[PDB]
Amino acid sequence: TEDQRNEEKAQREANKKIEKQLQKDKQVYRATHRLLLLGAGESGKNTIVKQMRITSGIFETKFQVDKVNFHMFDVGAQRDERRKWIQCFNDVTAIIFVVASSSYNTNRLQAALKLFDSIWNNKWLRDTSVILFLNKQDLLAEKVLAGKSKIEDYFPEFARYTTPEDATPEPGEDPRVTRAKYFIRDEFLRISTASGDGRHYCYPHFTCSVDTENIRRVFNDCRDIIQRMHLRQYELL
Amino acid sequence: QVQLQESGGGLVQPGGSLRLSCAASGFTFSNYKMNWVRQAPGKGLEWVSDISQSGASISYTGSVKGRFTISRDNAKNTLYLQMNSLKPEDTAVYYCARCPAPFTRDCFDVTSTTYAYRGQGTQVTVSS
Amino acid sequence: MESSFSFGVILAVLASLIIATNTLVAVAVLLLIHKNDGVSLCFTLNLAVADTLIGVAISGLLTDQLSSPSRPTQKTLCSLRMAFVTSSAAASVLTVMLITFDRYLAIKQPFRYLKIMSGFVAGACIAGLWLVSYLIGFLPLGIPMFQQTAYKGQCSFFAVFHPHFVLTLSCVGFFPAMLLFVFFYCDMLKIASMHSQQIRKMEHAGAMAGSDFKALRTVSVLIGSFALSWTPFLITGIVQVACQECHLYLVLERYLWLLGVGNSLLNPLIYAYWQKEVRLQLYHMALGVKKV
Amino acid sequence: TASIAQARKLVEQLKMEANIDRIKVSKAAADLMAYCEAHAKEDPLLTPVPASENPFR
Amino acid sequence: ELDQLRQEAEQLKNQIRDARKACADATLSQITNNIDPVGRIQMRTRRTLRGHLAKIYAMHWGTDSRLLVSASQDGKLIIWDSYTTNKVHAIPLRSSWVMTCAYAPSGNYVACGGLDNICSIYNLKTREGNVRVSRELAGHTGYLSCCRFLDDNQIVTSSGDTTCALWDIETGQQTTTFTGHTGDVMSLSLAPDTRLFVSGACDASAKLWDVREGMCRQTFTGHESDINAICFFPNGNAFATGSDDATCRLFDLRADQELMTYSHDNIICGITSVSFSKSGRLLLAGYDDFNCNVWDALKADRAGVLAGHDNRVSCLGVTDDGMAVATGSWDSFLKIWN
Ligand SMILES: CCCCCCCC/C=C/CCCCCCCC(=O)OC[C@@H](O)COP(=O)(O)OCC[N+](C)(C)C
Repeated sequence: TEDQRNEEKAQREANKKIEKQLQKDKQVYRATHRLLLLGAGESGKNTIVKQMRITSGIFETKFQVDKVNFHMFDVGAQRDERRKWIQCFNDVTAIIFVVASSSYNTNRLQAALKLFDSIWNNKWLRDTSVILFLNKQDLLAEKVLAGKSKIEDYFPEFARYTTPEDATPEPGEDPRVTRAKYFIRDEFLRISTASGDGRHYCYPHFTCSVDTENIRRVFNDCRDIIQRMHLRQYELL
Repeated sequence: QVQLQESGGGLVQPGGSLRLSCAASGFTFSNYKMNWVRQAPGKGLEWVSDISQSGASISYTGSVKGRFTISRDNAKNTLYLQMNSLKPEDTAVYYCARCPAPFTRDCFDVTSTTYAYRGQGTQVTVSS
Repeated sequence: MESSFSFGVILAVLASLIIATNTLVAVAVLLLIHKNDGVSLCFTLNLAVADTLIGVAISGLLTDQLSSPSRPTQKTLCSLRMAFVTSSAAASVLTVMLITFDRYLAIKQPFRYLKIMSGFVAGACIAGLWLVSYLIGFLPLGIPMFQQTAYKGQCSFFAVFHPHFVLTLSCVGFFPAMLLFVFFYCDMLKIASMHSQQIRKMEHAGAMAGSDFKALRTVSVLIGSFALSWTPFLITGIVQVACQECHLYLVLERYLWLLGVGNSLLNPLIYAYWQKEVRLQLYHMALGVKKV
Repeated sequence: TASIAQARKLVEQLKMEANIDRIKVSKAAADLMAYCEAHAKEDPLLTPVPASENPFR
Repeated sequence: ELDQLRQEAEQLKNQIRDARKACADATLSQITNNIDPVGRIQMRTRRTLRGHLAKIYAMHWGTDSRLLVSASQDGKLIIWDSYTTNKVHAIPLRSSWVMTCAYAPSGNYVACGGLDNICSIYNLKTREGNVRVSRELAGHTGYLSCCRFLDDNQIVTSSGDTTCALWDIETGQQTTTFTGHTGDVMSLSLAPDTRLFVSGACDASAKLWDVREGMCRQTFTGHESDINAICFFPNGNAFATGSDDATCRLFDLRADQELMTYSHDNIICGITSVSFSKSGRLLLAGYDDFNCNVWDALKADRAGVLAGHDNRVSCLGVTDDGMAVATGSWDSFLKIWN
C-alpha cells in the first residue's frame, strides 16, 4: 500500500507544520497577559477604557506598558446573569473590579459589595486575583465634605469606625474624606481577607477616572501577583 | 417544579411590625442558600438579607441591620423575615429568591432580568 | 580489614538509598513534565539525574572498601572513577546553582522571565552545565601540578590528585557559587518580607473591619544545606594546603566527604518532595501500584 | 404591557402543551428495554471488541 | 387581570401534573429489576491529544468516527485524526473566548462561537486549500452556548439571550426563532430524525421544539437547578439531562415525565456533559470532580468511572459507531477511551 504510506508522510509533514505554528502561537501567547474589566454601567469603567485607549458581546483593548503586552476584555452586550459566562475568565491574570465609591444613596455600593463577594468566593474564580478600583473619588470627596448624605444612614457601622493609624492621606484631604475612603476600602477588604486561603489576593486602589496612573497601577498589581504566585510556589510565602 | 410562594403583606402603619413567610417545594430546601430581595416602586431590585444552609451565617443590608430578622425552618421548608419599626421607605414588593447552586455559598440572585428561582413576591405598604 | 568493611557497608547503604530516592524523583518529574509544560521541572530532573549519577559513582568505590587486592597499575583505573565522582558532585552543585538562578530570575523579572524562558534555553543550560562539570572533574588528569606523585598502590581522591586541586576547586568553584546563592536568597527573602508585611497590613485592616518567619524557615534550610554540603571538606583541604605537617586525611576523605554525599539525599526531598505537584504525582504512583 | 403579556403568552403555550396525547410509563419502559436488548451486541463499549478490528490499538 | 391569569396558569399546571401522574402506572426502576446488570466495565485511555494551550471547553465527533474538532479558549480550533493522533487543521479564531464548536454531517464545514455573540462557519475544502470564513451569524444578543448542524446549509444555534434560532447559512438570516426559555440556554441536542431538538436553559426545565413548526411541543421540569447537558436517547423517544444539582434525569417524549434520576450520596458537583452509547444501555456523564462516571440507564447503578483527567471535565462525546468515547477537560488534554 504505497498510497497509504504517501498520505501518511503528507500527514506527518502537515503535523510538523502545525506543530511549528502552534509553537510560535504558544510563544506569543505566554508573553501576553489577559485582564478582565468588570463593574456596573454607572461606574467610570467606560472612561477608564477611553483613557487607556488614548453590538459585539465583548470588547478588546490592547496596550503596551514597558514593552509588555496586556489584553483587556470588557464584557458588553451581555445579560446581567454573570454566573455562567464569568467562568470563562478563570485563567485571567487579574480581574479589574471598578466600583464608584460615591454611589451610596438603588444602593449601588451594596450591590457592588455583593458582586465582589460573589466573584471572590466563586468556586472557579478562587485562583484569580482581583484588582479593586475605587473610582469617583472626587465625587465622594465633594459629597462627604459638605452634604446631607450621611454614610451611617446606610452603613450603621460607620458611626463607630475610626481611620486606621497606618494610613497615608494625600496632603490636603479633610480627615472625614479619608475616614470615608478607608471605611469603604476596609468594607471591601473584609470580604476578601475572610477567606484566609492565600491563593488569591485583592489590591485596592483609590482611583479617579481621569488619573493616568491607572496603567502604572495595573502594571504594579500584575507584577505583585506574579511575584506572590512565584514566592508561594517556592514556599517562601 | 421549583415553586416559591411568598405570603403576608398588605398595609401597616409606620412603626408597626409584619411577618413574612416563604413556602418552598420541588427541591431539597436545606442544601440551598436563601435571601430576601425587594423592589421599591420606580427602583431596581435590592438585596435585603441572606441566610446560610444551616443558618449559622446571617447578614443584613446596612439600612435593615438590627431592624429585621431572617430565619429559616428546614424541617418544613419555610423561610421567614420578621419586620418591625417599619418606615415609609420600606414600602416595596418583597421577593423570596433562591440562588442557583447547592452546597455553594456563591450566589447571584439580584439579577434584574427575570430570574427563574424567585417567587411571585408580596406587596408591603407602610403608610398612615 | 574490618575498618574499610565497616565503612563500605555504610557507603553501600547510602548509595542504594540515594539511587532509589533519586530514581523515584526523576520518574515523578518526567511524568509531570509529560503532563505539564513547567520549564523548571527540567532543572529538577537534571538534579535528580545528577544525584543518581553521584550515587552510582559512589558505588564504584565499593570495589576497594571491600576486601580486595591492589597494585600500582590501578592508578589510572581508579583515578578515572575518582574523576567521575568529582564530576558528578560538580554537576549536582551547578544544578543547584542553576535552580537558584532560575528562581531568582523568576522573582526579580516576572515579565522577562516568562517572555524569554523556553525549552531551548533550559536545554542549552543543561548541556553547558554538564560540559563544565565534566571539564572540572577531568582537569587533574591533564594538568601536571594537580597530579599526586609517589603512587602507593592504593587509591582515594588525594592518592592521585594534589591538594592544589581542592584549593582551586574551592577558590574559583564553590565559594563564589555559595556567595551568589546567599545573595540571591537574601534578595528573595527581602522581597518576600515586603510582600508579607503588605499582606499582614491588609489582613489586619480586614479583621478590624469584620508566618513572618516562614520565609526565613525556608531560606535558612536552603542555605544550611547548600553551604554545609561541601563546606567542611573544602575548609579542611584548605587547611591541609596551608599546613606543612597537618594530618587530617583520617577525617577529610573518611567522614567530611560524606556530608557532601548526603546532599544528594537531601535534594530529592527539598527540591522535589517539597513541591505539591510532585507529592500529588507520587500519590498517583502509589495508587496505581496498589491497583496492580 | 410586558408584565401581563408574558403571562398571556405562557397560558396559551401551556394550553397548547396540554392538548398532546400521553402514553403510560410501562410501555415506554418496554420500548426502551426492547431497543437496548436489540442493539446490545452492536455496542463496542458495552461489550468487548477484539483488537483485530479495534482501531485504537 | 394578572391575578386571574396566574390562577388559571396554576390550575392548568395542576391539571398537567394530574394527567402526568395518571400515566405513572409503574416506575422504570421496578420494571428493570429483572434485567442482567452490566456489572463493571473498566475503560482505558487509548489516545492522548496535546497541543491546546488554554482550557478546552467543547468538542464534537465526526460522522465517520475518524476526525474530531475541539475548541480551546486560547483562540485555536484544531481538527484531530483520532486513529493516528495527527492534527489535520489548526484554525485561528478571531475571538479567543470560543464556547462551542460543531462538525457538519458531511464534514465540509465547521462552526464555532462564544462570548462574541457571533457564530462563524469555516469551510474546510476550499479550492485554495486554506481554511476561510464562509459565513458569520450575528443576530444573537448573547454568548453562543451551543450549535449543531442540520445539514450543509442549516445550523441551529444556542445563545445566552434565552432564545434558540435556526440559521440559513447561504442567506445568513434566521429562518426561525425559538422563544419561551427563561434562563440562559446551555446545551443543544438534535434528534436522530432531525425534526425535533431539546435544550435546557438554566430554569430547571427542558423544552421540546419542532424545527419546522417553530413552537414548543412539550416541557419537562424535573430538575432542581440549571441544566448544563442534554442528549437524546439513540431511538429518539427519550433524552437525558445534566444539571448542577449533581443528578442526571431521563425523560421520555411520550411519557412526558421523568422516568428515573441518577444520583449518589458522595457526588455533590454538577454535571458538565452527558452522552449515550450506541445501544443506550450506558450513560456517560462528566463531573466537575475531574472524573466521568458511567451509569446503567436501566438498573440505576454506576458501571464504571473514568479518571484520566486532573481538571474540570468540559465536554464528552461518543463516536457515531460507538467504538470509543472522547472526553475533554480544562487541563487542555483530550482522552479517548475504549
Ligand atoms: C563549580 C562548583 C564545583 C563544586 C565541586 C565539589 C567537589 C566535591 C568533591 C568531591 C571529591 C572528593 C570526595 C571523594 C573522596 C573519596 C575518598 C575514598 O573513597 O577513600 C577512603 C579511604 O579508603 C582512603 O584512604 P585512607 O587510607 O583511608 O586515607 C588516606 C588517603 N590517601 C592517603 C590515600 C591520600
